[PDB]
Amino acid sequence: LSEEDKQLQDELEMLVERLGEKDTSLYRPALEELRRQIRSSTTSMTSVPKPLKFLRPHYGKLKEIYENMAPGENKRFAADIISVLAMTMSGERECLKYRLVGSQEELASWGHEYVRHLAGEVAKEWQELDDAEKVQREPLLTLVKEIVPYNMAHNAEHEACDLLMEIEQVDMLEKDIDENAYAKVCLYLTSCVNYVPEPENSALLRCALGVFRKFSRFPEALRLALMLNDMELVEDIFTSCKDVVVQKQMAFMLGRHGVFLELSEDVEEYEDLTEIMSNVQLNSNFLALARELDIMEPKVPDDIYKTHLENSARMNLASSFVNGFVNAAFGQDKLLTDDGNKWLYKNKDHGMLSAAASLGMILLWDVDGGLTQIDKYLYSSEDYIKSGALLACGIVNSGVRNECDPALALLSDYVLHNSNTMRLGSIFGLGLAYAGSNREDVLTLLLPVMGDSKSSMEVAGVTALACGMIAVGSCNGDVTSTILQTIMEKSETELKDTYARWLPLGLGLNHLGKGEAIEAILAALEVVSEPFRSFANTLVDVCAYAGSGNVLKVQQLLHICSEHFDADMGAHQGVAVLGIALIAMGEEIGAEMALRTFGHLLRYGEPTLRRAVPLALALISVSNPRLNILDTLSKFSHDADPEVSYNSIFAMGMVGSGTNNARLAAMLRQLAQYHAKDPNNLFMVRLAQGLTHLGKGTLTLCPYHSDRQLMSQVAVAGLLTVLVSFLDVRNIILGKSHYVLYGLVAAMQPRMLVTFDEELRPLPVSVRVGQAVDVVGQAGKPKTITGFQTHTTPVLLAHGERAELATEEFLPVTPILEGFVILRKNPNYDL
Amino acid sequence: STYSRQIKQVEDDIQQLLKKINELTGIKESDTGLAPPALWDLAADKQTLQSEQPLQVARCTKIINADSEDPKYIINVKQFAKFVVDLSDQVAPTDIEEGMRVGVDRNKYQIHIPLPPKIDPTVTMMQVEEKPDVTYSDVGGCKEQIEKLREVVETPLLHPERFVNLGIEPPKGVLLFGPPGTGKTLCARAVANRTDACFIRVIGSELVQKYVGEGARMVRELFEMARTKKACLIFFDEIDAIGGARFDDGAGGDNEVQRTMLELINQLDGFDPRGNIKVLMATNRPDTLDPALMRPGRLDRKIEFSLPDLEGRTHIFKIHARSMSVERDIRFELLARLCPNSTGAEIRSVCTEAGMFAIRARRKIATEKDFLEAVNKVIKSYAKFSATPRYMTYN
Ligand SMILES: Nc1ncnc2c1ncn2[C@@H]1O[C@H](COP(=O)(O)OP(=O)(O)OP(=O)(O)O)[C@@H](O)[C@H]1O
Ligand SMILES: [Mg+2]
Repeated sequence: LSEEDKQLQDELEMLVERLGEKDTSLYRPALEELRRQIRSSTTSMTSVPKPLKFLRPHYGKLKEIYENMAPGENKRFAADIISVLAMTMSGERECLKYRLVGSQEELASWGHEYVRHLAGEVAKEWQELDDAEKVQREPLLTLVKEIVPYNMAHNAEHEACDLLMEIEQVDMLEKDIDENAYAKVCLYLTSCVNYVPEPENSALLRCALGVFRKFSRFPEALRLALMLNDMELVEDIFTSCKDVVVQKQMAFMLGRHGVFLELSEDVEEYEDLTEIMSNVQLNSNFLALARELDIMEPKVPDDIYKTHLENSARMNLASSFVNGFVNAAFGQDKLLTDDGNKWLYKNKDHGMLSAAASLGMILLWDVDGGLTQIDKYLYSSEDYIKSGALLACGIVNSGVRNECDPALALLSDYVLHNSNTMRLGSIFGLGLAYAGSNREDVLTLLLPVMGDSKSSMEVAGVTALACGMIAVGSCNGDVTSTILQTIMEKSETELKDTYARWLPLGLGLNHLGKGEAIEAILAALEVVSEPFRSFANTLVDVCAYAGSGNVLKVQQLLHICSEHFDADMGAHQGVAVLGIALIAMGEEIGAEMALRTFGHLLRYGEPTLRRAVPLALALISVSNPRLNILDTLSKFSHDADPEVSYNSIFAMGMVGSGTNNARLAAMLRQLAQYHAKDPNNLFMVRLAQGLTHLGKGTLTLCPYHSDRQLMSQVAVAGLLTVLVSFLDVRNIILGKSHYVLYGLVAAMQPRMLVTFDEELRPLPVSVRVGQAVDVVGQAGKPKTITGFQTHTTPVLLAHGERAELATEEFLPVTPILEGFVILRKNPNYDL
Repeated sequence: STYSRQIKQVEDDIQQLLKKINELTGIKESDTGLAPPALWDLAADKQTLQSEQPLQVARCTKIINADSEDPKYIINVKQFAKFVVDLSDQVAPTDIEEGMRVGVDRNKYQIHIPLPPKIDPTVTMMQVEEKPDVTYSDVGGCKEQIEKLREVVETPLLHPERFVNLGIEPPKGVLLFGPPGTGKTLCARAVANRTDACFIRVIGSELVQKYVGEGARMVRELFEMARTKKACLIFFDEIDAIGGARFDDGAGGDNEVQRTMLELINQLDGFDPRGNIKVLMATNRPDTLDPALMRPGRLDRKIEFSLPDLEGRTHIFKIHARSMSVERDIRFELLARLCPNSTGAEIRSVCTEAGMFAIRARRKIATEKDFLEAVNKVIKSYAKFSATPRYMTYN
C-alpha cells in the first residue's frame, strides 16, 4: 500500500468528513480539491485513481449532499466525482446525469477519455429518448456543440462524425468545420455512404455537400452531387462558381458521366463549356493521346491470334469482332478500310450484320469522320450490309452528344421499314447513339416501334433495350406505360421466347439505381403470367438497386437461388445471380464478399443457376483482371456444361477488357488450342481475345469512374444489355443476334489521364501512378498510392490505380486525377 | 473506443461464422494435396476409375512386318520387361513409330496411346513461365545493341513474312558480351518479357552434372523440347561455364564439360537442321569461348555491351532516377561525366545511394549533393572492387 495511495485513501474518509460537517465552510475546500484530485491522475492517460474506485460505496454518505439541498456549489463538485466514478462501471443513465446536473464548465477539463465515454453515452441515451422527451435534450445539445470542437482540436476528428451520425444530427457539423480538417471529415463520412441505408444515405452526402459548398471546393462538390443523381443540384453547383477555369473542369467530369446540362447563353464562355461536356473533342483528344503512345498502327486479328506459335462463317464473324475491338475508336484498320468488300462479304448471313457494324466501332466517337466512312456501305443492296451500316452510325455517335443530331436523321426513316433486319439495325443504332439522353424526340419516334404489328419479338426486345438506354435511370413515365403494355399484350407462348427477356430490361433500365420507386411497377408485373413474371420481377428489382449494395435485397436474391427446380421454371435464377453482382458492385468490401458467394453458387448450383455466375464475375469486376476471379474462371472454361464453358471464357475477356493483360492473352491463346475443334467455344475464345486487347488497351468498360465512386448510367446499360443477353448464349450470342454484343459500345470509355492547361492544350508533366491506398482513419499525411512509378501525363490508368503529381508545379483543379484534368500554376511554387 | 465492445462482438461472430462456414464447405487437409471441395467431381472420378484403365509407359523398339496386316510391336516397359505386342484397335498403325514412347495396358500390353518424348524435369523447369517485369525502356545506351538484338530474336518471329518473301534466312544466334553490369542479362530479360514464343533460360552452371555424359544429355533434351514448339528462344546465361575452349593438359582437364559444349555446338549447327530455335548467349568472358561456338551459324551476331558513353550514361541515369524524388535541377549530364567508365549497375547504385543519403538525413527529396556523395561512394570509394578494369581486357 503506497503512502500516496494511502493519502488518497485517507480522503475517502477525512475529505468525506469535511463534507460530512454541517457547516458549508469546509464543503468548498474539500470538494474543490476533490474536483482537482481527479485532474491529478487525469494528466496521465493510463493512470487512474484506484482509491477513488473505493469511494463508490461512499456515495451513500454523499447522497444527501448532491440531492437534498441547493445546487449552487454543494451538488456541483459532489456529483462530478460520481461521474468520474461512472465510466468505471456500466454507466447506464449515470455518467451523463451527474455531468448534466453537475457543473456546466468546459467539458474537456475532465479529460479526453472522460468525454469519449461521455460522448458514447449521449448517443446511447438519444435512441432511448422518445418524442415526448424533447424537453430532456436541452443540456444534451450543449455538450455536442462543445464535444465536436474538442474532437477536431486533438486530431480525433473521425470520432466527431461518429457522434452526430448516431444521434441523426449530422447537420450541425458544417458550422464548426475548419480549414485544417474539411477533407478528413468529408473523406470519412463519404466512405460511410456505401453502407449506411436510406434515409441516412442521401442525408450523409448532403452534409458533405454542404461542407464542400461552404469551403468553395466546387470540383469535389460536383462529384457528390452526381452520386446523389440530383438533377437540380447539378445546375446550382455548376453556376455558383465564378472561376471559369474551375468550371470547364466540371464539364469534363460531367461529360464523362454522360449527363447533359443545358446552359444559358448569358453564362460566360458558354461555347467551350458545352463543347467540353459534349465530348465532341473526345476523338481528337483520344487520337492525340495514342499518337503520343505510338500505337496508331492498325492491328490485324492475326497479330492478336498469334496462330504462327500454335504447335467458316463463325470464324469470319468472330474475327470481325476481334478486328473492331482491337482498333476500336482508332479510325484506321488494315482489314475494313482497305477493300472491305472481300472481307465483309467473306462473312455470311447475320455475320455480315456484325461485320458491317464493326466499321462503326473503329470510328467510335468520330462523329464527323466516322459518318464519312459508313456511307459507302450505306448504299449496299444486301439487306444486312445497310442495316449493319445503320447500326454503325449509332455506334459512331455513341458516347458523343453533338448539338445538331445526325444519328436520328439517318435512322429515323427506317424504324418502320418493312424488313425487320433493316429495322433491327435502326433501334439498336438509336439506343447506342442516344444512350443516357432521356430525349423525348428519339423516344417518341422509337416508342410506337414496339407496338407495331410488323415488329417481331426480336425487334420488340431491341426497342425496349434501346429505349432503356436513352431513359436509363430516369424513371420515364412514357416508356414505363408502353413497356408494361407490350409485356402483358404478348401471349403465354410469346413470352416463352428468350427475346422477350429484353422487355423487362428496358423497364429495368429506366429505374437503374432509383431504389424503392418500383413498388408501383412491381405491382403491375403481378398481372402478367408465369414464369415470365418471376423473371421480370427479379430483373427490374435488381436494376432498381444497382450499385446500392442493399444486403436486404441481396438477401431476397439468394433465397430465389436457394430453391432449385428439377430451366423453364428456373430461368429467373440466372438473373438473381447477376443481381448479386449488380447490387454489390458499389463498394469493394461488398464486391469481394460477393466473390465467395459466387463460388458457392458455382458449387451447389444447378445448370441454369450455374450458367450465369460467370456473368456475375464479369459485371462485378469488369476491366479488373484480378487473379482470384481469373483463376476461378480459368478452372471453369473447360466445363461440361456448354453455356458455362461459353460464359466463363467470355467473362475472362470482359474481366480483362481493355487491360491487354499478357497473362490473360496467354490463357486465351491456350484456350484457343483446347477449343480448336469446338467452333462455339472457340468463338467465345476469339471474342474474349478481342475484348482483352480492346482499343489497343486504351479503353475500359468499367461503369465506375472518379476513384471508383461515381456510377455511370450509360455504361451499366451497355454491360447489362450484353450479360443479360448471355443468359441464352446458345440462341442469342451464338445464334443470329450477336449484334447485341455492340451494347458495350455504350460502356466504352478511355482509361484516361490527360492534363490540360487553362486553355485546354496538352500539358505533359511528371505524375506518379500506382495502386490506390485507403486514406480513411489515420491522421497526418498518409500516402494514397503504393508500388508507384513516374510517367508523363498521357498514360492509361488501370483499374484501382490512383495518380498523384510527383512535383508541385501545378495545382490540379480536382483532387481526382482521372480523365481530362486542368492544371494551374502554383503561386507558392518557384517563390 | 465507444465501438470497441461491439467491434469485438461482431469480429468474434465473423470468426465463428467463418469457422462454421468451413464446417459445411470444408477447408482442411491441404497436406495430402487435397483441392477445395468446390472442384470435386466425385461422380466423374468414380467413372474414370473404371472406364479409364491405367497405362504403363513403354518405348517402342521395332515394328515387325509393318507392311502386312499383322504388324507386331516390340516394346520396352522401363524396368519391367520387354514384350512383343500388337496395336490397339482405337489407334492408327501410322501413329506409332519406332523409338517413340507409348502407353500400354497391364493385361495384354497392347499400345493404347502415343506419349510425348521423355524430358528431364530440370530441363522442363528451364522454360520461362512468368515473364520478367523489365522492358526495353529500362535499358539505356544500348540503342544499336537492342536493334541488332531485336531484328534477330524478335523481328523474325513477330513478322516472318518480311523474310520469306525476300528469300532471307535471318541469323539464329546472338552472343551478348561485355563487362559485368553492362546489361547483358537485362536485355535478355527484356527479350523474354516481350517475346511471344517459348523462352528457355539456361544457366551454364546448370549444365554441369555429376556423371559422365549427363551434361550433354541435358543439352540434347533441351533442344528436343525446344523443337516441340513452332518457334523457341533459348537463353544461355554465363555460357563461359561450359563454353570454354578445348585443350589437352595431359590429364582429362575439363574433358566432360567440353563434351557438353560439343553437344551444344552439334545442336546449333550439325548434320541435322536446328529448327526454328534462335539461341542467345550472354558471357562476360567471351575470350574463353571455343572458336567453334563463336562461329556464325551458332553465334551469328556478336553484340558487344561496352560501357555506356556520356549520352548512354545520362540515359541510364534518367531510367533509374525516373521514379525517384529528385530535386529540380539534378545535372544528370554532370553526374554521367563524373563516372567516365562505369557500368549501368554502378549508375543504378548511385541512384539508390543518392536517395539513401536523403533517407539518412530524414529528407523526402534527393538533392544534387546527395548524388555527388553517391558518386564518390560508388564510383570512387568502391573503385577498389571494380570489376571493370579486369574485364575490359576479357571483352
Ligand atoms: N543499359 C542499362 N540500362 C539500365 N540499367 C542497366 C543497364 N545495364 C545494367 N543496368 C542495371 O544494372 C544491373 C546489372 O545486372 P545485369 O543483369 O544487367 O548485368 P550483366 O551485364 O548480365 O552482368 P554479369 O556479366 O555480371 O552477368 C541490371 O539489373 C540493371 O538494373
Ligand atoms: Mg548476367
